[PDB]
Amino acid sequence: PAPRTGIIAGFNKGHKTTRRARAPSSNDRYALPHKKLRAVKAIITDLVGLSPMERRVQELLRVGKDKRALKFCKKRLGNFKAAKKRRAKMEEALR
Amino acid sequence: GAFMYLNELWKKKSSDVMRFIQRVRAWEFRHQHTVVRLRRPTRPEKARMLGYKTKQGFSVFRVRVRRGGRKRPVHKGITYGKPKTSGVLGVKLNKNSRAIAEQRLGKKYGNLRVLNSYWVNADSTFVWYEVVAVDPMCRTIRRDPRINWIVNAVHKHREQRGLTSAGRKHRGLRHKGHKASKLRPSVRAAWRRNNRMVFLRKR
Amino acid sequence: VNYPKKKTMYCPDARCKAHKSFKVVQYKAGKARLYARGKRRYDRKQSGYGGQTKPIFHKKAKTTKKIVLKLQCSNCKSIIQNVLKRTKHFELN
Amino acid sequence: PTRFKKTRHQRGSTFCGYGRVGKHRKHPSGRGNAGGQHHHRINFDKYHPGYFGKCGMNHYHLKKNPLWKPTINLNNLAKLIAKDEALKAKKGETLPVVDLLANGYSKLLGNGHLQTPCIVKARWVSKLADKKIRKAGGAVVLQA
Amino acid sequence: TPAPEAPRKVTEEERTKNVYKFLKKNHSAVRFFGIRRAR
Amino acid sequence: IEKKTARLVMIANNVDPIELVLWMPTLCRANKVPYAIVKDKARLGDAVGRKTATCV
RNA sequence: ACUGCUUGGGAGUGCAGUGUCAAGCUGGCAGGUAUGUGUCUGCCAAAGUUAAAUACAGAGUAGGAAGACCGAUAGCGAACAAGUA
Ligand SMILES: [Mg+2]
Ligand SMILES: [Mg+2]
Ligand SMILES: [Mg+2]
Ligand SMILES: [Mg+2]
Ligand SMILES: [Mg+2]
Ligand SMILES: [Mg+2]
Ligand SMILES: [Mg+2]
Ligand SMILES: [Mg+2]
Ligand SMILES: [Mg+2]
Ligand SMILES: [Zn+2]
Repeated sequence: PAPRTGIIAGFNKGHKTTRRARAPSSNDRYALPHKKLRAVKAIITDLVGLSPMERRVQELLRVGKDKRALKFCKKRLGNFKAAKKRRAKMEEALR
Repeated sequence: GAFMYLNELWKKKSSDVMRFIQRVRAWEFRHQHTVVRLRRPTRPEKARMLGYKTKQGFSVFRVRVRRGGRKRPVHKGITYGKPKTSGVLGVKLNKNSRAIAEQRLGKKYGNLRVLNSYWVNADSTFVWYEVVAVDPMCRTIRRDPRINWIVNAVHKHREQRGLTSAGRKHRGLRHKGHKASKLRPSVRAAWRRNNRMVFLRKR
Repeated sequence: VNYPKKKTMYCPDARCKAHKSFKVVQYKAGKARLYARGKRRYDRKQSGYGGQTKPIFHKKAKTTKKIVLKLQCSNCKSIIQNVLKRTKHFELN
Repeated sequence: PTRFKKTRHQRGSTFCGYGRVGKHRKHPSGRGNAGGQHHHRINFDKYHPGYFGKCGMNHYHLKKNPLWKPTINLNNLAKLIAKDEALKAKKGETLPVVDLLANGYSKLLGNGHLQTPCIVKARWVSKLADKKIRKAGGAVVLQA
Repeated sequence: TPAPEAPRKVTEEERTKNVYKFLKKNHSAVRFFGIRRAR
Repeated sequence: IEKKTARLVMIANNVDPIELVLWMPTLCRANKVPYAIVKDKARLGDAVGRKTATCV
């Protein structure tokens, strides 16, 4: 970690303590992929088929109605990031 | 990892297979009493998350609850006093529907002690939460370290006191920190603590 | 009151510091936008069961109002604006 | 002490200083600050002129700890320096050193005529303090 | 609880540098850091 | 099934929540474990000496 | 999202209803002004128990210590067969 110079203001503003980079514990493993949790979810998608939303989005995604998809999903998910990932992953299931 | 399959199968409630299973049930559940005991949970994996264990003295109940907002029970729909306090149809109950189902059940059957409830199904008119009541005086319960807290008198009607997970949800206790400071031991406790007129003995 | 469609009024801009003919446009108040700081309050305050929660002014007495004139020198965008006397029929030409 | 109230003086004088006419009522005007914009308008405008209105930008969830920057002037650095230690402080010699966080001060405003040098040690300084402090032969050393 | 302390010392190179323009560069450096990127 | 040590599997036809096993045929199909649905959890029951078996 | 209550919480503090309804292969939530985006920081919700320090603001049980308090029109309604006649 960048040493923080003894000055009060600036790009490293602190008391000149010797900072310790660290992090590992267990919660950082949430950032990691759950390859097995996807194997499961993939097994459920090919079981259950698609959602009425998820089908309704692919019908739009057939047509060049790309923007009416994520703009349909955000209404159905709230998140716009979530709306993109869903349209994103759907873009593959359609591919 | 059978739970992992059965847990994500239920994360697809909108899938047409799960939408069909749920359809038949809500049909099937409409033609049943508001409370219905089950020898087994509809959702074994979900009941078990909430502390249900297939043991003696654990029993499951599917408690129905009408959906939609509260109509405030003023006579002829009239309301008196200030115009703010008027409004019959649109004011909503400040209580959860898992809470109301945990409370219907725990009041019908004071024999027991509800542990948790989970959503089971919901047609247009009703929601079904299957409660996991423990029977305090089953010996299996009394003698199991993981569960015998429920036996202690402090939890007699946890649900009526809003202690169950549902009753902590509407009670705001799903938030620590700055989003629940006015709420935090309790809304009442927060109120005392702020509205007390403290008189330090020497001021 | 007829008003000239253009005027050599004095200009505060550094580019100017001089009299310049100004393209006169009448000031019409802008649209009352939804996410004005105080519309959001009024909307939040109109949610619920109190009826009207703030007064609505009803009885006007003014028949006329001051005619603000937005101006702008040919030189630049900046819009100096200045008031006139009340009139029942301002109309530049 | 109840003995001393003029309640006790005017025991016998029927209206307790409230007047025979114009009787002592209750709330002859409203509770508290009622009519601050009406019948007490002359009052707030005379005495509490800025009382009504809004003036500036909001600062939602203000945290004053981050904002904490208490100040000590050059003219007051004798409060911190030991009088014994401060005894001989030629600018070209050794100087008392004065950490200001220890003493509870953050910035160093450069007010009056400092003349006894010190190596002030503080988080902030005025344009005029570091200048004065140098011209006295002392030196601020920045800390945090 | 252990902590730092200081004695006392002759002023050295400190007499030359103005710590303010040092303090104020470093403050301004952060304060207008986002506005000096766009320029 | 997942470890694919199973070399045949016998899902029961009927189950209180079919959800318990509803996924299972897709899971054997994925691990390419042979599987069969069979008429009653009661027969997988007695076959295993249990009064019901969701699977074998 | 809408509605409604609620909050100091302010383009939403918490909640509820209804609709909608995720993610976990640049995860999620918080980071007190909305949005899209990029960094960084803390966290890891939707299951559970848990003493002590705290309340007793018209309770009780069993005791105790008091008072710059009242002193029989006072102090509790009740110093008495008083929540009695
Ligand atoms: Mg007199
Ligand atoms: Mg008087
Ligand atoms: Mg009189
Ligand atoms: Mg008077
Ligand atoms: Mg009079
Ligand atoms: Mg203010
Ligand atoms: Mg209120
Ligand atoms: Mg979790
Ligand atoms: Mg008496
Ligand atoms: Zn100009």
